[PDB]
Amino acid sequence: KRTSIETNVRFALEKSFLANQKPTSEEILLIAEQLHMEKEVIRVWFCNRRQKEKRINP
Amino acid sequence: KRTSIETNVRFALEKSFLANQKPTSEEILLIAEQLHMEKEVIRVWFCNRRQKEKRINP
Amino acid sequence: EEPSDLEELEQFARTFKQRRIKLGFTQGDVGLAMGKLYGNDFSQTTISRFEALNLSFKNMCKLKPLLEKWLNDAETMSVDS
Amino acid sequence: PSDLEELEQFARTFKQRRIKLGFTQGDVGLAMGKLYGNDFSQTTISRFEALNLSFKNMCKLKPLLEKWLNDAETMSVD
DNA sequence: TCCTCATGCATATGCATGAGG
DNA sequence: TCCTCATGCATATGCATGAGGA
Ligand SMILES: [Br-]
Repeated sequence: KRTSIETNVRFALEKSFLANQKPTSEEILLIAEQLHMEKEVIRVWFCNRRQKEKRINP
Repeated sequence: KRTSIETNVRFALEKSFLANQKPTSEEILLIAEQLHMEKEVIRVWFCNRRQKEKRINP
Repeated sequence: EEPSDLEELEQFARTFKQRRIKLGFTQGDVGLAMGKLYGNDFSQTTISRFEALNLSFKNMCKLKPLLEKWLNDAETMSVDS
Repeated sequence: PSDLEELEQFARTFKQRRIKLGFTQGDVGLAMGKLYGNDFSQTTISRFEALNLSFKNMCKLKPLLEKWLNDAETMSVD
C-alpha cells in the first residue's frame, strides 16, 4: 500500500518544507488542500523529510 | 571491482553518443583511454545506450 | 509496427498495473507466478519495465500475451473468492 | 579520530571490503541474523554504506558489521 | 494526536550476461 | 566481447509502519 506523487506536486510540497520545516496539523491540511494528496500522505512526507535532514549525508 | 560512472563522465559519454551512436572498437579504446576506463565498460555502455534508445519509452 | 498496436500496448500496460495493484500482487509476485504458470520465471525488473514500456516493441508484444493469461486467470479467481 | 571520521572511514572501508568478499547488501543482513540473532534488510545496509542513517544508528550498527567482517574475511584461514 | 526514530517493502534502474547472428 | 536482443542481479530510494515520547 503506497501512494505516489506525480513530480511537480513534490516540488511545491518541497517548497512548503523549505518555508516551514515543522508545520502544525492545520498547515499540513491546507497544504494538502492546495496540492490534492490526502492529509496523512502529507503528515508522513514531512516526517521523512525531517528524518532525512537529520542524517550524516543528506 | 564494480564499475560506476562519474556523473560528469556520464555526460561526456552521452555527448559522444549523440555525435556517434555506434563507435568502432578502435574509437572505444580511445574513449576508454581518454577517460582511463576499461574498454569493456565503455563497450557495454554504448550497447546499453543503443538498446535503451530502441525502447517505446527510453 | 502500426500505431494502433502501440496504443494497444499503452492501454494494456496501464490496465495490467491497476489490476495487479487492485488484486494485491507485487511485481515480484507476478514474476514468480508465471514461472509456475508457464514454466519460465520472470524477474521483478522485467515486470517493472513492462508496466512502463521500458522495452522494445518486439519485447512488449511477446510478453503481453503471457502476462495477459496470468491476469485473466487471476481476475476470475478473485471473483470466485 | 573525531569519531564521525571514524564512522565515515569504517563505512567506506566496509563497502569495499564487502564487495571484495563478493557479498551483496542483502547477504550481509541475513548472515548477521543467523550469526548474531537480529537480521537486517538490504535497505538498512545500503543506507549504512552511504551514511544515510543517524549518527546514533550508525554507531549501533558498526560493531555488528565489525564482528561479521572478522568472520567473513577469515573463511579460508585454517 | 501529532511528533521522533529505527526500519523496510516495493519499485526503478545502472551495469551486466549470454545466446545467437 | 564485436553486434543485437531478451533478461536480470544488485542497488538506491520513495513511501510507509509502529513503537514510544511529548
Ligand atoms: Br571523449
